[PDB]
Amino acid sequence: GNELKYIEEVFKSNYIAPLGEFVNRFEQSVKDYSKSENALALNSATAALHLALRVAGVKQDDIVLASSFTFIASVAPICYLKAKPVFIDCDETYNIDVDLLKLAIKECEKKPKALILTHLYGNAAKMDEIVEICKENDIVLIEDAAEALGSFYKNKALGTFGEFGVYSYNGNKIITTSGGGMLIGKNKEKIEKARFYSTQARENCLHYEHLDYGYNYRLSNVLGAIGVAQMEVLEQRVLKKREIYEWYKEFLGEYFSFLDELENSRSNRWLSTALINFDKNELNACQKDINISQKNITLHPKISKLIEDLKNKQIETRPLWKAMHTQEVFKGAKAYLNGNSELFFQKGICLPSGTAMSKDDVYEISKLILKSIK
Amino acid sequence: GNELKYIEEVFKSGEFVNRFEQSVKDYSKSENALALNSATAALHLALRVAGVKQDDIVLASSFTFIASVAPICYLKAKPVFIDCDETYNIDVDLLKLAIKECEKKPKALILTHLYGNAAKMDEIVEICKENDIVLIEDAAEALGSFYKNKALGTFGEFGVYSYNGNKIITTSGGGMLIGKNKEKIEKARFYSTQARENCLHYEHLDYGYNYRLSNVLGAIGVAQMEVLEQRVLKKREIYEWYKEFLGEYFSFLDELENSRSNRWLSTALINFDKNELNACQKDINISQKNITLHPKISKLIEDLKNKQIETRPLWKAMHTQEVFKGAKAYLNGNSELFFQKGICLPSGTAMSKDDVYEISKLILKSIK
Ligand SMILES: Cc1nc(N)c(COP(=O)(O)O)c(C=O)c1O
Repeated sequence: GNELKYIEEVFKSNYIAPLGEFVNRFEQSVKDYSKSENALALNSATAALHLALRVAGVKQDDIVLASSFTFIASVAPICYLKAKPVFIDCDETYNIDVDLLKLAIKECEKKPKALILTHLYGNAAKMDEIVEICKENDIVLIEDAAEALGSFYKNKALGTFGEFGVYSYNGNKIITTSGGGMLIGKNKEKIEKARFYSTQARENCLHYEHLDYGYNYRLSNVLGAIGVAQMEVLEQRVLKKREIYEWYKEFLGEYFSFLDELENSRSNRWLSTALINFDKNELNACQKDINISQKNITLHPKISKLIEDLKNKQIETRPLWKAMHTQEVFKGAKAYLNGNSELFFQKGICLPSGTAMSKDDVYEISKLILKSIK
Repeated sequence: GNELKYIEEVFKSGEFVNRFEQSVKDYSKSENALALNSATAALHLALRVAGVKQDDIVLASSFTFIASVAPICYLKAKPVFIDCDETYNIDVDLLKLAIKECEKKPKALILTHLYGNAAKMDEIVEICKENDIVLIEDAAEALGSFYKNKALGTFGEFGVYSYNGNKIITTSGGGMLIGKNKEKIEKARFYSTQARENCLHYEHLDYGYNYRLSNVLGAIGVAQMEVLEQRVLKKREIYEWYKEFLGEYFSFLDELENSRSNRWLSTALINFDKNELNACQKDINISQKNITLHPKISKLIEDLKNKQIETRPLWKAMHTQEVFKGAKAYLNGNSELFFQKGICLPSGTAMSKDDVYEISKLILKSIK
């Protein structure tokens, strides 16, 4: 792409050009794509979530609801603010289950301030229901769309349903800046407050004056330049990820289940995932609340053997995310379970999904998988 | 000069993050280096790994940038601020007094080396050692500075360097956490990548951060380290030129004997005499405080701005900042006096002696 070209322009024009010109352009390109009105380029999606929580008014001991089936980077900002996470198990989309969300809210001893909703592997959550539940309960909806840039629900970009949304451009996301994040949101004033926090909470004057404290979270111009170049190819990459998924479905569909995107949504299929020896009747095996304690989850025998066999042929595959309600870090925290995120870990595999792959590459990988599983 | 070359290599395909850490170890002689997305992040990890918890006391330089002390706030610890001496850094007598009067043992000291100048290290290191205080050096502006031929940042249990200055948006970015203890630095490294246990799936005993430096900025860091020493020598030449041209009207306080300040920014004081130092000894409960610049300084800044030349006041001390209202500060008047009479001069390494001559002529004209 134009990554090297833009980086060179940053170095050449640094002396003369508007401050942060490529950061500004990156924010513009994300506004153009997502149709959000406000965009703030930051050094990570974790930083964007942290600022979203702080500007939303989350304080020590407030309650924040969150997805259990996620990467801990989505929920660590709850801990930064010394707020208390409440975790919710997932549905057939991999995302927060609607019934469990309702249950969790109703059983909260204190009214939750916010929900961080992950769109996992780029799949859309059930937005109509979840947006309505948050609205009715006065809960700030923060979308963790870190892996979901290029995903849509009913023709609207994931990330634009909440008061805040976050995208990531870390090294392995559909598109990358070698590290970066974007905070988007509905409220200009809130996003501008985040922008103020992102550069050490400086008052508008000649010397350094501070009424509050902030962070060093602002994206650099060099990474902003990569971000511009990456946004130029985002749509082509989303189409190619989806092609790759459809090819895996074609080759592996006899043995693996490929759960559908919600009707009238468009998952970016950032990583192709599949479930071995799975039937939908295994879903929702329970409905319960726990206080978290650490547990291991045994991978289905065919999945651990597959990862091992492929690793020996220099092909990287990975288990799915290990649910937060099984992690020692969150010992003592409340979680609402239905069995689904543990089941998906047991039977799931994350497949090579790089957009440079041809149909033959996906076929060669798939044949090795089929040979492994027998 | 190698920035683009190295970025191109990155794109052809964390080699450069590893190389950046190695180049800092090669330069500083520290045994341990961890590249992170900012110096603030580095200070945050140093405090957490030092064992600082909510309501612990952390001692810190008053005359500094808030980026150096904001991590005390992140951990909900309590800062105690200390005024400076003739080096611009923490005064040794105030430091001892602050420690003596602390209601409970302070866990750590964040010591800034302001504008590159070395603090009085023999004394400060001994004071922290005698009192069981973890010394964290904020050497964000002091990469290339030395004290008795030992690199600033390598005296503390932890030291921190920064890469690109303080504009609200920079071309590149990055910080480096160095330190004496391999296990402590590796624990910071663990925290810097979301506190993952060593296994195939994601397992977490604790929570961490996304603070690891990107490979693209690591490439730039390696290129910057390759030219660091040449830049330091140029900075020191520029400082000497300003001193030559302006030394009749401005005081250019000496670096400590047998130290080397990187002179990363040239600074000077107008209408200043040493007998003005240590004028106003007290401690306070912090309140916001406005400090009027000396009229020759405020006028200098505007005059040069109008000739399209950028200069700035010195750092405005933390003990004068609303954010730290209520916190304790030990004072002797120096950092407020330096703010009043001080100016930060253009210090770009591309300037020639004639450029510094010309800027100085404009300076002298403005002040008479
Ligand atoms: C004295 C001093 N200390 C610190 N910690 C910093 C912060 O660096 P960074 O801007 O990479 O967070 C700066 C700004 O680079 C500084 O001048």
